[PDB]
Amino acid sequence: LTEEQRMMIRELMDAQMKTFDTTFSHFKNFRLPGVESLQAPSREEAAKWSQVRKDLCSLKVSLQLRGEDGSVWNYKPPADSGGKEIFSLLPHMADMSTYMFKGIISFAKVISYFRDLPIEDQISLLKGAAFELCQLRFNTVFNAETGTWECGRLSYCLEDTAGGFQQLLLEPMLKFHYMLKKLQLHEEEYVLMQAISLFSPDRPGVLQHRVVDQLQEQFAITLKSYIECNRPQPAHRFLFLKIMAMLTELRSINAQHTQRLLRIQDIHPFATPLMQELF
Amino acid sequence: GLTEEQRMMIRELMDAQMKTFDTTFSHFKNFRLPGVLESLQAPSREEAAKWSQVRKDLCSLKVSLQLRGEDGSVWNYKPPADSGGKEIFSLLPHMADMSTYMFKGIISFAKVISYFRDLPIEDQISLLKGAAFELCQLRFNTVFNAETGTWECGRLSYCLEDTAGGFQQLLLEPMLKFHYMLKKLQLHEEEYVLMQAISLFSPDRPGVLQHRVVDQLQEQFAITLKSYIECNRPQPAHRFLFLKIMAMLTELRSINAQHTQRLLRIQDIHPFATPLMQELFGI
Amino acid sequence: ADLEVVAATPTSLLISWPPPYYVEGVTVFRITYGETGGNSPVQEFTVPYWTETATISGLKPGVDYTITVYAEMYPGSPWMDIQPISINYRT
Amino acid sequence: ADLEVVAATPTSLLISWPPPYYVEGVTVFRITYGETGGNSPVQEFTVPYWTETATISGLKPGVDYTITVYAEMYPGSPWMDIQPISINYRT
Ligand SMILES: CC(C)[C@@H](NC(=O)CC1CC1)C(=O)N1CC[C@](O)(c2ccc(Cl)cc2)C(C)(C)C1
Ligand SMILES: CC(C)[C@@H](NC(=O)CC1CC1)C(=O)N1CC[C@](O)(c2ccc(Cl)cc2)C(C)(C)C1
Repeated sequence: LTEEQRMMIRELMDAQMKTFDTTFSHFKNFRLPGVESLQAPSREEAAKWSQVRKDLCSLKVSLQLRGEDGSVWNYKPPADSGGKEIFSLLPHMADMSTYMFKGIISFAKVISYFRDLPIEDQISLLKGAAFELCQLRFNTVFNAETGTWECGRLSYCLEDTAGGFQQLLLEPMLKFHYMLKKLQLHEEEYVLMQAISLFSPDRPGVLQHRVVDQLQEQFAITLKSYIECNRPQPAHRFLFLKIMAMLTELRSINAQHTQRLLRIQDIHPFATPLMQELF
Repeated sequence: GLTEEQRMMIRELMDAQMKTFDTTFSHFKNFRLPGVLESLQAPSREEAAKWSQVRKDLCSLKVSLQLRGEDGSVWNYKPPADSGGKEIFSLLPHMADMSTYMFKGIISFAKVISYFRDLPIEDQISLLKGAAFELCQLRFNTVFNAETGTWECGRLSYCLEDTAGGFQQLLLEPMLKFHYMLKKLQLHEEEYVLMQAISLFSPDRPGVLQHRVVDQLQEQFAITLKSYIECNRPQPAHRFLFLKIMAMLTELRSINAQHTQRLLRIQDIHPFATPLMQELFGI
Repeated sequence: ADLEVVAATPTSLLISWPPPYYVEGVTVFRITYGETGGNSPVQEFTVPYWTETATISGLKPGVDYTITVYAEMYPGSPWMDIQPISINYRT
Repeated sequence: ADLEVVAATPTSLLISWPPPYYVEGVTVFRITYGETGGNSPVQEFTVPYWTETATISGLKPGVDYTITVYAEMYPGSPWMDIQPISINYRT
């Protein structure tokens, strides 16, 4: 592996370590359910409610909060009923995305090839890759056997459908975590994957297209090379292309997500000022 | 048949229950919860355990809290494993608020009954100070589910933790053997309330000045109870029921003693009792 | 003889109320206290009908607090009369 | 150098701050508000380093409030200097 590639990984790895708290020990003062939008009878053009329900039900999770003392507080969300009930966990998730976003921005800011870029293009990359970077980080704490995101004191475990697994993987977001987990990537791979997602020229708002596309290509080669050096090449020949395809799906999940969020925000403003500034 | 003055007593007692016992617990609100914003750990004296004794009384009565929300959500607390001590008291500030809600309703119960207001203040104070815990435990048994080991209190649910242990260890604790044995009896609403009256009007209680005036009332309700069983239950199989119920109240009086003692040891470590618990309890 | 403050330190208070004419039947006395200006969330506790004295603790020094006593009747007759008795104290 | 109130109703506010000096340094801006006298529990929210304007809503009419902006650095160099900028308004 070449010395400039080695130098990039070293940097990217340091940014992860400096900006990703795998323990979530500093995620505090978050809202909890039973601790927001008024139900509809009226309506005719909602309709809009049925679509939001159809996007949200597939991503139903239960919250488990372990206490220092040893106690375990556990929330089981309501079944769909009519409305409102479906959003009980979204104000907590807003605070969860906000914690995650601070760390993502911090990640980018640490990397040299990010500060060097112009402000107008810095703004464009973080506005477009924040969701993706955060989803990659979430996958690192994901347990595919139990369907849980282990976030230190917090734990978010997907609800049964049966339905699923047939219904479960029909939702792109979950097929992603499950398929990405299967790959069993190194810390080096997840962070390179994070770099390639960050420095994406295709993103709306990017003025200096050439300057960014050359960086994406660099990390992409750095990734492809790493696999050719640190993994037994016969079986792990097709891994680079698999990872690259996952990032294409991650870009399309991001699209699907921005769309789902606008429909959610149309019913009630759940998004925090930081979430707003990024979306 | 049951005589008109006995009929009149039951009618009164039943009305007091209806007026003062909320089986839904819908007005028990603003209660404290664990992990929601008590005594500092002992590192590590000679004359404590006491700590080990308190631990030995509390572990046998370990329950988990389940809070159903209107919307349909279910918040569920699993208490810590013992560690020592501090962990052991996580649920006691909630239970203080639970006893306080229960006590209001008990006092209200007594106040409704004619043969209670008629009594002198100094003797009213003595009966409620002595029977509040017992009346409340009888009321708790009404919402007990012996199959699941749960006290179903409307939105709230308190389910006993696994002994492992087993049922051998479970019933070795007088308090639980009581709920389980009292449940088995499958008493009528009339029986639970008569049982409540006999426990309330107990002359033996410390502080009672007008001993005869109270003992005559206990005897009345006792006959009213014994008579009810002889009228509304098939006498061959239900012959021995009155004596069984009477024995349960003797055990309830001794559980009360054991409890007052356990509470003083708990209070010696940290003051958990609310002002109403203190006055009803000797403070 | 209102409500009155029997004795007080800048942290604790002793309150007395005359034990009025309806005990038959009042069941409990809801006693409240909070810093006379609104902002703090109002504190409350109950005591049995037979009590004429109560303690209010943890107060802040040289602060204006408001105290109120609510009589709670057993279901059926008052004495459809109440009022809550009140007093304001500086520690 | 200073934080100002661009426009305000008795319920809402528009705030502006001139953008250091730094960044590289700063990930996000922690913006705080609460009625200046103590009692109310202080409110906060963050905005990205590239923002010069923010909105503060749900305020009470005619009421002395306190606003503060904290700059949060990415791990490694400031600019080891900070200070938080402050202002007071009554709607
Ligand atoms: C992976 C997916 C199941 C899920 N994770 C979780 O349930 C918990 C685990 C990651 C911590 C997730 O990350 N999301 C992404 C965030 C979300 O889109 C949303 C968040 C906040 C607001 Cl205001 C509106 C919409 C969601 C609808 C919550 C789905
Ligand atoms: C029957 C027994 C298991 C139990 N019930 C419960 O756990 C669930 C309630 C709904 C029925 C119970 O009634 N008790 C009685 C009360 C208690 O003694 C206590 C309360 C408050 C304080 Cl400050 C100190 C002590 C206790 C140690 C909590 C044990």
